[PDB]
Amino acid sequence: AEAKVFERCELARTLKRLGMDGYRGISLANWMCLAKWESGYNTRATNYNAGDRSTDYGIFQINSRYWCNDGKTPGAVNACHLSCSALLQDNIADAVACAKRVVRDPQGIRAWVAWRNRCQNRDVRQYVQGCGV
Ligand code: NA
Ligand code: NA
Ligand code: NA
Repeated sequence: AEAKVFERCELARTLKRLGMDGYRGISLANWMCLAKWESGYNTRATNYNAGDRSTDYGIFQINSRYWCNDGKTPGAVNACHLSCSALLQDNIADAVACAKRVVRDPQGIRAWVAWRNRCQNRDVRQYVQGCGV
């Protein structure tokens, strides 16, 4: 769909307001870094994985094979108990609740390869500077 993209500090503010700062020991800057590399802060972001016919949705690009039901991914489990379309909304309460669920699993935020490649162990302070959070 056409993109619906957050202004960086507005996303930082929203996430903090939604309890993401320090959630599972994950700082806001880290959640910010993940959203940037996963979707560029685009809530309407979707990307089809041709291998297992699954799709990643929203600002955090959550996979339909394990977290949300998109009704078109074979052999899936809906661990967030959310329809994937709920992660393609301006209101990110669901995306947040689902992202919180993802990180409660053993690997935490390391679940996202992009976060391991672009964020992990690196200085991420740039993501929250100037946002007043
Ligand atoms: Na603005
Ligand atoms: Na503006
Ligand atoms: Na706000």
